Amino acid sequence: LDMTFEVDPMDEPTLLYLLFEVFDVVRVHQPHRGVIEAVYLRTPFSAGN
Amino acid sequence: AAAAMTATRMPSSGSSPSVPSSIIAEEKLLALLAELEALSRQLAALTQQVSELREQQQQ
Repeated sequence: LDMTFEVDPMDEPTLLYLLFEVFDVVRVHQPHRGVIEAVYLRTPFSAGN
Repeated sequence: AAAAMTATRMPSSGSSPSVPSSIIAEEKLLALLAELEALSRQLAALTQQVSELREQQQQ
């Protein structure tokens, strides 16, 4: 993906804030007394491999 | 290219009523056509009796 933006020149340093909207979901399993196993999947833009 | 570019950049319509006053009306009209005949009748009656001087002086 390539993207280009045209903006009013600001006369000072500024930042483009770009949010790529994705699912950012967790599933939490509690199988025994005092155990928390949480599984995370963000997709697309997944963090891992 | 930049700085100012952030914002943006007939004949005849023929009215009629102009700057005069208001207007009103009423419906009690027109005796006046009778006097035009009154005036020209009585005018004849003048001359008719001028003649009645002359037609008695001529006797």
